[PDB]
Amino acid sequence: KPAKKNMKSPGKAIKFLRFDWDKYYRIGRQERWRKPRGIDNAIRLELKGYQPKVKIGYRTDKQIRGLHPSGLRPILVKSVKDLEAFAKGKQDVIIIISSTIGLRKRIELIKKAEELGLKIANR
Amino acid sequence: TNIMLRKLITSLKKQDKAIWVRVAEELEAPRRKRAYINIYKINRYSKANDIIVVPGKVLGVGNLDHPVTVVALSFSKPAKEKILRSGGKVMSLYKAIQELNDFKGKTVRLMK
Amino acid sequence: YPILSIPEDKLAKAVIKNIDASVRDLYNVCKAIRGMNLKEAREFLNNVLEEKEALPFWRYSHGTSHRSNISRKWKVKSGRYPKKAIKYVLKLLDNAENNANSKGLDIDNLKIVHIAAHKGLVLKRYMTRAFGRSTRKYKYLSHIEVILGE
Amino acid sequence: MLKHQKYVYVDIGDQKKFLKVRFLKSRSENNNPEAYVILDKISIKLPRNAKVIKYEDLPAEVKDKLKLKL
Amino acid sequence: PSYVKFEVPQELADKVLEAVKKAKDSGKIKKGTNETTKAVERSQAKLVVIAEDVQPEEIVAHLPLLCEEKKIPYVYVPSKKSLGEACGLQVAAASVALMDPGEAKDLVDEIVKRVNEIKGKSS
RNA sequence: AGCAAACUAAGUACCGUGAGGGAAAGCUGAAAAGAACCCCGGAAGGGGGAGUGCAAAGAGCCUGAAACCGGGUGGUUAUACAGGGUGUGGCUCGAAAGAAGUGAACCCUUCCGAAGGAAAGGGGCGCAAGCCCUUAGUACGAGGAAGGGCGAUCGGGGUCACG
RNA sequence: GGGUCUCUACUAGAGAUCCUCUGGUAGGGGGGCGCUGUGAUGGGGUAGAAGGUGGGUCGUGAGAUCCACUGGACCCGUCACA
Repeated sequence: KPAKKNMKSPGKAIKFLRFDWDKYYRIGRQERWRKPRGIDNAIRLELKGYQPKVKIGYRTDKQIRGLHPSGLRPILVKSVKDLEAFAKGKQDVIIIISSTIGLRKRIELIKKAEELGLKIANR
Repeated sequence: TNIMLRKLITSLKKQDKAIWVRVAEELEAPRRKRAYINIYKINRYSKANDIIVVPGKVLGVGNLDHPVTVVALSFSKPAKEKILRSGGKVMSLYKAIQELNDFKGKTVRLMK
Repeated sequence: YPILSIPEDKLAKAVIKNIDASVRDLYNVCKAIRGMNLKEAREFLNNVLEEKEALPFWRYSHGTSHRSNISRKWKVKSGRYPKKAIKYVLKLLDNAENNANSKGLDIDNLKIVHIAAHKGLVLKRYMTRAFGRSTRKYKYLSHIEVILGE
Repeated sequence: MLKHQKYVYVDIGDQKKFLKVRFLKSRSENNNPEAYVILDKISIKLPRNAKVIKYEDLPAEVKDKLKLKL
Repeated sequence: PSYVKFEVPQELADKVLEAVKKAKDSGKIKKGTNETTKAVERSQAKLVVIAEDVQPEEIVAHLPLLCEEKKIPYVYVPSKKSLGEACGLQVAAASVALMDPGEAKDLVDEIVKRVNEIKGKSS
């Protein structure tokens, strides 16, 4: 539990955006990463003042990787039958209700999860 | 890719005899290079009531004089009836692990 | 219409669509009378019609030179008399005065609280140049909107 | 979506705070409490197409469910 | 509800909530268990309001014993989420203490008198 | 896209003296209920107020992106550069989806401490800058662990100044 | 990457532990993300869908998912295939 901000809070993350994302709007509006390959490219050569390349040394600690910022394990629930298959219990999961479920089924879906003691993100 | 070949390899490795660990290593060869043996070669290099362990398939070329017990992954159907007609026996690698004499067998030969 | 601040019953609106006036000339006309009283704006615009004073140009001011009739609104000595553009703005303000009469507002105390010009619709024609080449002869139309308040 | 008026924004005391509810425009009544399904969604602005009801115009037997919230 | 001693009628619970709302708006209020406990120790609090749905229970288990030994009234409420929102918070509050109701003095003492009947026959 | 051709006339319009070449273009609504009437205008499926409809991006009619232009919000500008990333500050936005009264943020105390690691004081050597023994592997030192105080904002977004 | 072990109707997953290695063009090799359709399915979702605009969170990343508004009838998770 106390090992969640020792790796995250001090190390503000890089964005890893494609080259020339700020000169052309056709490249800047995608907001995604693409590997540099030009023979003279400067992010490929890793020159000074040029926004790091993507590397495997940037991964996160395996014991906190992929967790909800509340410290639990997120589960995306699309039906009421997904609640009955709760593993272990309410101690280690946070429920993510699907966005497309209509308002009438949501009322019954939230009631079912509340009595089980589960924690809901988008309640 | 076979479900039963994979579960057989995982249980041979757990065995505590170097004979069975070598069979599991040999069964992991590329399919194009998997081992086999014909009846004529078992006859030449064995005596009566031996135990032959083949890490592949037993095929039916040649004839058999003496009775032997042969343990193999699979048998050709013409080859299976050649062995039984001469007074021998056939087992699968699955049953050979559990057999009580095959717990502490003696005079065992590994062939290919 | 933009504003969502003044109560609705104190406003008068109008729009004039697809007129033969450019946003280049109408940018400066709309900026000079923005925030004026209706009476001051209407009489200033009529002085530009017979060239008693010049209307200033801040943005699209190529081909316009300096006048003797500019000291009020600073950085520019450059002005002109955009006659065809003024005449459409006066027609728009006539429509907005009428709409305020129907609501029962006081005409003597009306203020121009919003005015802006927009791009309208283009008529696409072509010219005939030398050596068998062809170019554009477009006609750009525009909208103008105004809101009057107290 | 709010132009169909199946969702109604409640004006809680002229504040920069509007509460969104689901209004069952059926039930044919005039002062029933079941026409209002209370969501928990405090809007910070009022959308253009939203239909607004004043807090005092609600039935008195639903005002309690909201004034505790307020 | 092990720390909960005596059942309270629901017509009384909602009067507590609207008492806190007026106390928040015209008086001094302390929110949170870490601050209500210090309120009893310094004997600066006059009302202590305890939720009935805390989990785990040892956060507010010490309040009923530490409060009655100093002769200070206390009242229960069914839910903590409503108790937190009555105080002006966007989050639940487990316990609340009132410093001085201000213009809410006229009804807090009414709460004190009514709860005596329930706790008077508790022996 | 599918045949060149889903449509007011496809080998149709249109181009060539001719053999010949060869386009573009779909969508209101369940129902026209297709906006009566009144004020403005020369007129205009033109403006304003109305009315119809579950709903008017209402005839230039499904949804309605970007480039581009106009108006406004928040920062900022006439002694001085390119442009993004970082550090320290100013002003702003912060309902939800992020943390948080079961305690945000910030202050005090104690303890452990990797690689590394002093000086002041005392004594000795050198013309001198300085060096050697002791102080002392002490003070300290990345990180890490406990307690106390105060108590409601932080993470995040926009922009400006300076390195 | 390699050695040594555990569990699972296993073309793969989930783990424990010990040793060592970490620039890269041409090029060779291993794993994954995304788009449209088909056979299935514990399977589901919808007048509240797809799409659009702005913003949260997760992942080194390709990407995934949620929130508010817009919109008015269809669309997705998993396994295999093209």
